[PDB]
Amino acid sequence: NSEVKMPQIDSEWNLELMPNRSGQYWKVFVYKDLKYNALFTRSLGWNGGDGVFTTGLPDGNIFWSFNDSFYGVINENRSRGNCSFPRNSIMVQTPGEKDENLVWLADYVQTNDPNADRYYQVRTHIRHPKATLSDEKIQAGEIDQDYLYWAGDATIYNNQMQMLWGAVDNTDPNNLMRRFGTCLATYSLEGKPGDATYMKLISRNDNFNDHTLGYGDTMWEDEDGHIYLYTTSNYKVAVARTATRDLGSQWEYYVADPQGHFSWTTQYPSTQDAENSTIIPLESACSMPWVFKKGDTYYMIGQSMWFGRDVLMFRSKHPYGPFVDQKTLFTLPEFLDKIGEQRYQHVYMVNIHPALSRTGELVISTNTDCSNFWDNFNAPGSADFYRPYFYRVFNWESLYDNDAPL
Repeated sequence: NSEVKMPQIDSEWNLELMPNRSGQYWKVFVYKDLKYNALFTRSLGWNGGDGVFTTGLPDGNIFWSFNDSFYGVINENRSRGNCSFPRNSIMVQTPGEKDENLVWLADYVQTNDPNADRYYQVRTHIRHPKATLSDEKIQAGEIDQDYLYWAGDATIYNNQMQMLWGAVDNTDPNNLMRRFGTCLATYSLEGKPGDATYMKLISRNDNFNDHTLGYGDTMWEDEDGHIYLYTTSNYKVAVARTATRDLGSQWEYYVADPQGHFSWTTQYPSTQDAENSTIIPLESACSMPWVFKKGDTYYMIGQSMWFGRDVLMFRSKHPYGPFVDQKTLFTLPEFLDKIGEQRYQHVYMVNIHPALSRTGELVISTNTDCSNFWDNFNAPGSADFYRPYFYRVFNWESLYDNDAPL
């Protein structure tokens, strides 16, 4: 296919084209979204974080969930000051794309005295029942380090958002961040962001799963009435699905027999069996796989293994089917657009945001890390290691131009 679909970029979008790296195809146009990078360059309240998962709502707003995030003050030259580090938090983005539109639904400690301690510091949004810090220590702004919840994907069912929260055990210093269960949280969509009713946790089932595998960390609501729930174990992608569009429906797992024969079973598979049932090639590895459908093709986008900067893409004729023909969509930067040291430790949580897509382009966001935790404070630019950076990929579909069909 000789056609080169030139993308029409509005200057208002504040996109900056990235140079042909090596990893990306010449027909694929990759951009740095400077508008969104600016939206998440904040000084008061949320000013750095992890996770960063969107969910377009039926009222035109977008729901954002975060994992470990800094809530507090950023000083002169993006030098992070006094902050809280809640294990999770949420926000609602309303139409407008100005900071006023990021409605942080935060459990603030205090927002009255800028000269007093705990200014714009926040508490964990949803706490794990096994966490032992006392209600007094939680009121005093202490954050849980033993048992916690981190964001899973979420869907809309009966004008209510059903979300999965993954239970994480950090009591073993060798085996840290051990997934040990899931909680099904139901949120109301009654009112407007800031209301008492809007995005209030209506119900929680903290004993929903006790599963080791994180089925549902990413999701895909398909035309066939099932919500596909994905996970990885040692960079092997396994899939499960809900019986109906209710996230609380009976789950069935796509698991492979010893003869390589796949079939849907209601029994939760062993980790060993879930890894034998990989839905990507056996010669491929990826983490945080995001599946979506465009036309009559299912596309999967994931980060290459061991915190690789290469963003991978696979395709299939089904949301569970053999994901094949790996391609490198693009390579994430080696340096951050930051004050001070631009080099960083890890890039992870390469997430996909259909709700932010203006014309069908992929809207991707990363999470980054610095080796030493103290470097997230008190130095020029320290604020900008631990925050998402946004990208837009136009004409991503081109990757399979000169390949046969499935």
